Amino acid sequence: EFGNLARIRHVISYSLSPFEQRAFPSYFSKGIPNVLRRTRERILRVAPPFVVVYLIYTWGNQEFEQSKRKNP
Amino acid sequence: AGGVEHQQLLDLAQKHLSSVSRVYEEDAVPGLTPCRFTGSEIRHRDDAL
Repeated sequence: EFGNLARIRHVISYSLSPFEQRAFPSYFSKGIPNVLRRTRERILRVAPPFVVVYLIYTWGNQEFEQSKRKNP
Repeated sequence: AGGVEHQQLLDLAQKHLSSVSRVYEEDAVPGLTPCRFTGSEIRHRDDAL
């Protein structure tokens, strides 16, 4: 509930009207580097398990296909 | 305003303030430009008050 959540002192905040400012201010020119930075920060934690299970999926499919084949 | 007469005030005003400048220094008139009103907020949070 608003008004009794925290004790804040010596903090000033400045804003604008939504009619006084652009909706998309420097969208691509500041969005492509920031998305690239977040990607650079998170690929080494996210991607390699998915790459490993991609190789597990492909290996399992080819091993199933080879076990289908009649051994001479 | 009050117990004054306009002619005596004019005679005193002439005899004293007739030497106020009217002439410019750099001859560049300081314009009084329009100001842009901006809808915004400012919030200084001080809970000790």
